[PDB]
Amino acid sequence: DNINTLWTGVNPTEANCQIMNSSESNDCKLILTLVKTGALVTAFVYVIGVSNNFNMLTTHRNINFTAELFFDSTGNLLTRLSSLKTPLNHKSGQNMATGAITNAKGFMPSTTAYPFNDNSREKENYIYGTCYYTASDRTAFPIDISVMLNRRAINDETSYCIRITWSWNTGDAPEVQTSATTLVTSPFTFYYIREDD
Amino acid sequence: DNINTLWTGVNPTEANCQIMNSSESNDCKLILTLVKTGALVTAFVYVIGVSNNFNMLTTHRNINFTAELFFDSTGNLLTRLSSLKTPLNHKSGQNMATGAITNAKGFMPSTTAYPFNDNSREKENYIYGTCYYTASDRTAFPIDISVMLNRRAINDETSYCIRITWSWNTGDAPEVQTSATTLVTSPFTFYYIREDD
Amino acid sequence: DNINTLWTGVNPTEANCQIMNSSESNDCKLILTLVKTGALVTAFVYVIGVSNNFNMLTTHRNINFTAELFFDSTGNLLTRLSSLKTPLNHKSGQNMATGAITNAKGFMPSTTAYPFNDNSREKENYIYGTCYYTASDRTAFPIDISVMLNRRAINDETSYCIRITWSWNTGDAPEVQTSATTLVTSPFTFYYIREDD
Repeated sequence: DNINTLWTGVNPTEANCQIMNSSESNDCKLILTLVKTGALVTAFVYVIGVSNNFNMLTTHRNINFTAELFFDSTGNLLTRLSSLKTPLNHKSGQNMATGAITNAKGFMPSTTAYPFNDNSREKENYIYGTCYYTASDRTAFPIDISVMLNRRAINDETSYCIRITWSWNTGDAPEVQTSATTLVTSPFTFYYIREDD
Repeated sequence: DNINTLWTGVNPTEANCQIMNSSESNDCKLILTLVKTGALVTAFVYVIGVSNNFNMLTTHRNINFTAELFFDSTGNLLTRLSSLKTPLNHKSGQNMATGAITNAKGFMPSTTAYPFNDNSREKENYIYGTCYYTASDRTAFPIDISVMLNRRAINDETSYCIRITWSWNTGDAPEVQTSATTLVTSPFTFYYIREDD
Repeated sequence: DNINTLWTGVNPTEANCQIMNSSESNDCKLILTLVKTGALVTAFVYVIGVSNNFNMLTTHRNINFTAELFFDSTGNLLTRLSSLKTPLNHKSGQNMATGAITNAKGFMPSTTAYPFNDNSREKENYIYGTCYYTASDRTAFPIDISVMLNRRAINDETSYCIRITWSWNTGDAPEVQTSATTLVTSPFTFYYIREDD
């Protein structure tokens, strides 16, 4: 059953993702778990902030950040182009397994269900939902999430795309500078029709 | 694993569903994927509009449309009574497999969890959530979704029912006539306790 | 596949849960289904009210009630400390199987992903979402749901914790005394990274 999961592992020691291009290094831990579920992938995702600049986004009224995930034709993460810098792997306890995936193409968003560059079908490339930031006062602050699958390639090397955008546009920021600690999002689970191996 | 999915296939060429009774033919593509997940079915559903009359619903402030899915005692779609006119089948790549289902009863909503004609238990027959229409300005327009399982049969032939209602009641329509194109809903995933085979 | 589910069974005859400490006995049926899905558990939960005092909560503007689920190191329900008084079991038709679980540890919330007593990681212990009460006028009344995993133990015996809180804080109650019947919540499905066996 371990091969039915493609994931980041649980709570890596170091930030594995540069979600802001304004950062000088990886600025958060992107926790991403993809599970093969029949014709679908169950996708489970959140961020644990690390860098101060990312963590202090909780003091802003308007925020938008995107984890751009690009994969080659074999379903392997293109780390040089992607926000996530650590390739995914199968489940091994609470950690990533060692070597070499590629039933991985089977975890990718279907190019039949989610096309590239098709303006007449562009609405089909989008998934939306809500996750939450737990504020210092323990209230659940709603964060809008938008997932775009495929749709726009960077180059001929990028055969699959998963772009996950967290955003909010509220009357007030969830924190002030004196109350802000770590930007963590609650797990968001979404589903998509998967490519075949 | 292909037999664990019962679905419509991906993006059929022609509309497979008459979701408005006001239409003169099938007016949209109902994409429906049911996956057996332990004691539950994971149900994944959305519509891709085809007919102009259905697509132009995006210019209305108040809209309601329901995909009524009726199945016989073996879990086979009663196409003559249902909004969906194309029987479901197992996964074969991105398409439907050929012949003959019926581990299909195992994909049906449980008559023990979701009874028929039981007013004292009627609240148990309902699932709710939210999906989204991607407007021409790329904003996510929230659409209310209500699923009623079993509860009300058409006749003695209809052993199982899945009624999926999309609706919105807003201060403004998501589109004007000059901006409206295709009514597509983002995938909605819901869960229910499944009947046994 | 029956062993991949840990659940309460469907619609037990008697209330199996004391969700209000103000009740004189079990006051509702907690329907809980946990399904192993790759590295995750798919958790499916709702309540069917039984006692009048619980059912009449629908006449209040502000309500909060929590199902506290505590498990020992083997993943078995500590009924003496928990809101749920009926141990979970595997799937057997629409009912619970007989004897003895414990691939059950594998259904528990990961202590690596969801730590105990770690203030610096506390935001990671929370999941949120929305479910709905179907009011007498058939409108869907939104109920806020908050799940806290692990985080706070009662004693050294409680190795795992799932605390599920339903709440609402609205301008008006969903019912009046003359219209109120049964407090039923629509199924809420959430996901978490699971402990290994």
